[PDB]
Amino acid sequence: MKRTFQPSVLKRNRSHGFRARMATKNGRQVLARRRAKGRARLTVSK
Amino acid sequence: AVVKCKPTSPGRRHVVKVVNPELHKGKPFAPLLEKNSKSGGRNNNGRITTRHIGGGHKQAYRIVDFKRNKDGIPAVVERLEYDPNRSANIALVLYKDGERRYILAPKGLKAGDQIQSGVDAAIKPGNTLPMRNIPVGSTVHNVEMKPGKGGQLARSAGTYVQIVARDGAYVTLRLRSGEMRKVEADCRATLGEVGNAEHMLRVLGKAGAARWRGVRPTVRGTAMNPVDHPHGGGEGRNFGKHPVTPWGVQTKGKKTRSNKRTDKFIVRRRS
RNA sequence: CUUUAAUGUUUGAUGUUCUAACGUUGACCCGUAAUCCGGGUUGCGGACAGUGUCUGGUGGGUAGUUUGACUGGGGCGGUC
RNA sequence: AAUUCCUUGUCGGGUAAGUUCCGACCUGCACGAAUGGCGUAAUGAUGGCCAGGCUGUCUCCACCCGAGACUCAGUGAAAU
RNA sequence: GCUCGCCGGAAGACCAAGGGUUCCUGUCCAACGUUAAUCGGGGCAGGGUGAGUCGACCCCUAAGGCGAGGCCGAAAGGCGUAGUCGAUGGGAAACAGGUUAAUAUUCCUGUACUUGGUGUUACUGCGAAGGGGGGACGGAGAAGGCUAUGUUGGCCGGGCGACGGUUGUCCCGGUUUAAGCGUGUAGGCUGGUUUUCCAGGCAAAUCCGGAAAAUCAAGGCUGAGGCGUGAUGACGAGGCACUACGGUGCUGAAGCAACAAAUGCCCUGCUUCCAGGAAAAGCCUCUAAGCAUCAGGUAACAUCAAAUCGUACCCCAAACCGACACAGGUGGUCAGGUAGAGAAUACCAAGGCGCUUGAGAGAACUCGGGUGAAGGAACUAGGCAAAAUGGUGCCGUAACUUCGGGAGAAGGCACGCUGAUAUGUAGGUGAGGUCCCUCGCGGAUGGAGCUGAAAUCAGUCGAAGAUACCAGCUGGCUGCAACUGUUUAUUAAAAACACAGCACUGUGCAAACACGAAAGUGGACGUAUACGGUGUGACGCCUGCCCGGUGCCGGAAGGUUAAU
RNA sequence: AGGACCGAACCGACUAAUGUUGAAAAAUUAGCGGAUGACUUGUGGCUGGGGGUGAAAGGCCAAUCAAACCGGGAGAUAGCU
RNA sequence: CGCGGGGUGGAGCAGCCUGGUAGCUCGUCGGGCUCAUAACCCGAAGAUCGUCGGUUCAAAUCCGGCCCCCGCAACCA
RNA sequence: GCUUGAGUCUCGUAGAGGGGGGUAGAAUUCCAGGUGUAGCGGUGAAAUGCGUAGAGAUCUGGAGGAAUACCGGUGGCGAAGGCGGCCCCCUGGACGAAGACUGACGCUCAGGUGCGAAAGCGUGGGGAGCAAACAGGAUUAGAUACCCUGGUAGUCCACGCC
Repeated sequence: MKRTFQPSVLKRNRSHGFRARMATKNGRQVLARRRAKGRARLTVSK
Repeated sequence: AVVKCKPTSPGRRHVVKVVNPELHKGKPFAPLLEKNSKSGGRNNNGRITTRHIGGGHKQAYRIVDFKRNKDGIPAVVERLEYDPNRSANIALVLYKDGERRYILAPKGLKAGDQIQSGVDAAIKPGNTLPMRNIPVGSTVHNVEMKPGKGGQLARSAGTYVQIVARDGAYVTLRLRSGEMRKVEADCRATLGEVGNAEHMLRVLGKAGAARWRGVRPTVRGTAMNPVDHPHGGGEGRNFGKHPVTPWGVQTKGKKTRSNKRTDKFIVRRRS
């Protein structure tokens, strides 16, 4: 049948995009953690 | 007027259309027309607030005139427009000065009729004058609670308030629900009952009639499960509770009157 | 003391009247090219209404919980 | 009876034969009037039942054509 | 290479989304490829994506987001005004041809077009976030005109033939041409032109609206398609020349007519229904502030500029999403021939393709099919499955009914091919000629040619003429639900849920009720013929008794009664 | 005209067989219902965990839903294996 | 079978849970009323408590056994 | 051809004739309020009912709906059903006078068509009084009734059936 993942770059960035993470303190705190963890991909972008 | 529809398909069998040939069949006068977006019964949070309502066919908001602030100016009526947003049909008035304004159409109105506002105008239906000058007992509509408010009472089609008595700035009204209520004499009111009294004789007919009227289907309490509503459960349509609204407030005979501050205006209450 | 008159006074209730607190999802004006908001001039109510602290009722709308054991399987029944 | 326990109630209809079906009787274990009563044309990938047509569903299977199974070569899993 | 088979409203050809080099060319077979593999969407190297006109960006905005101040909140923060983002919608402009191992409406050859800037010249009141017009919108239906496109003939070129005939009414192929510029047609809409006046469009307005007159009755807008030009050009069947021998260079015939005909276009039109059907900017216009010698605007001419990013390839799949080169999934555009009502189906063209293991054998048994004596539901929980019915025209058609139905009821009949009516008709199309005209894309008359059903009759073949694919099983009694619908994705499609209708009940507007500890939203820019909730569920005939228990509403005398 | 009739695209998912370490973590083949609407679909938005949404099955909320997933409390607690 | 509720003049009900001598309505009998019967008025009678045994000085009552009537339970795979 | 039937015209007369729209007063009911105190109401007799929460009586004010006293009559008008306050508007028919005019155009009428009390039925209003159904109370052998206290459709209005 039709599967659960149906990519749309536009929709992908509106939600998990960098600037959408900069939105609220909850998001920025995500970035704080991911840097702290030393993770390569800070957030999804390319 | 009322036209019962020949059976041809089920759901057509029971339909009774209300035809009004006298109503204008062309497009609305454009200047007065803003868009009206569908709330779908949802607020700012986005949560649904009122169930039943949503969907429906698109419609635009006619800016109807209520305050009737233009005074002493003759106004010739032009055509009776259909208004999707309300029940009553709205007349497209044309003043001598050149401005056009929509207004709720009184019963006895025809195209080309002369009507006027102001403290003088006259007793001919459709004229709006401050209630202090209206004779005791006569019928009026589009009554204002406060001057300049625009209009509140008796706007739905076929509805009319009946003045009963006057004392001081106050003037008693017999509302359409039968509830007596005082109001300020300075308030304006339009003579004559509102038109399209046969609106209630419309019997829509098929289920779809309601859908595009903008009302979505209703699910009854008993059908739902305990968790979704105070009623529910049972293996065999069991009930055994006192009827309540979904949020637990008692229904079926429970008074909900609360304001307290407005009680001085109310005299009799509905029975 | 008894049965009770009036004045003054302590406050208490009820009602009427007034407005200066307060309300105004009434009108008009200004910031202002802004049906937000503020300020003002009004009118409308008006010491109510509404809010705080205390307090009686209601309260499965919501939450936390209890709902025994024996027992010729267990529930029922009986028993402690 | 989508309710009827005793029950395959009793009578009649339909079948050579009918615990089902249809129509009746009323002792309604324990129907019943908007948690609706009783009728109802049309509608139904709806429940029950009887006919006509149709046939390998069956009496009783028979043969045939294709894809696997089978042998040779290459590759080469699994639960346990 | 030859042959054979399959799709052909796709298993073809373009895109979007999404991938991110998989495209092409050389080289390699380690692994990957379900086998081998010289091959490859694998490895390795090199190469390849050209735009003023396509698209994005950009101008504008919907729902919706963010939100200076602001109101609100233990804090984080919530809501939201001005504003500012946000296409899936609106906004300026290009086509045909040729070309590459791979790109093209981007390169080249032609022929265009648009928006600006700047300057020159001639005329001139310009100027707004303000005013107004416009932009700007539903569904359904019906018809007429058209075109794509095809068919047939004509024309041109080729052929005259492996085994009977075949220079003839014979066979085979080709017969294409754009945008723009000109012309303004079918056809649709609309009464125009002038003067004067104004309680209006927040101020003004020569605009808009409105009211008077005068005056002529046509004027204007809209517009497919055709016709010219563009185009004495290109393309072109094929020949002529060599061929890294794969192909490249050289030359070039005809290039019309009629007929049929779209779901495309005129048509966001017309008619009609109610369920009554986006904003905003570009654009046109009106002036205010402001500036009048200006500045600025209008027209013409010239000249410059038009940036930046995407552009390969796949794209109903082997490259996207399903752990895989997986029988799954995914939106848009084009849509040829014969038969057919048809985008169904059968066979084909264009164009791809034979599904990455094969080769034998021809047991049981399993899968998918074909057929069957006689009987015909005896099978079985049950006709489950199969079988059968199946098309068009005509005849004919019951109980019941809400008078529409039921009803394609049931049940029958006819149907091929040839000829004649008619050396192809009824129709449709409409030439030539002729006539008329306030003359052209005009109208009448006229019938050439073309196309062309259906019917009757006569004959004739086969067992069978709706011969294939395609293509209703029907009838009777009865339960339940009125009906179309919806539902447990991934075992339940129902008698459940909805439903129109019905009743009760709440709500007088700062409404009830809901979301938010609040501001505030929805309710609703609605107002008791409205809105909330609860129950029943079309329609017909109806809805009987009980207010003791419980709940709600109403009454406050008396009793009891918290904080204070 | 119509929540009209027959029936393709399209949407649904009624019956049977195959398949049940599948071709596939629900499909295929033959039939099946709707098919101008309470239709269907693209794109983009909005609603959130005792919350959403629900023509209501306690269905659906990223293959899980009588209370999602992820991290922390947390080495919870287990008279039980 | 497990339990609960009862059994009372001719019929239906009390009475009994607190053991000291069984009441109500109707029916019956008789006498009046009426031409006669019904209705009506007056009076009287009738059971000495399902039943077999305990208990206590005394049992309708309390207890146990038995015979009938009534209702509930009689289940889970 | 005739005017003696039938009809038309000319000016009048009376009428609860019909339809539509307004309007008045008395009374019943209810609601607010004032005074006021223990019964009221009802019956053959009672009770049910209402009332120390202040009834009924009484007074002022308001709100409603219905029907229209007396006049009113072995009176009137209408085809029949039927029609009663006052007033407006639209409108039918009858009767009389004096003539004038038309010139048998007449009479009856199957089928047809129209109207047609009350009740009843539909849709939507309104709802005072009365009142089927229903409740209670009595009365009775019983009383599903007569009688009493309440009371719903209905009675009323508009249209449509019957």
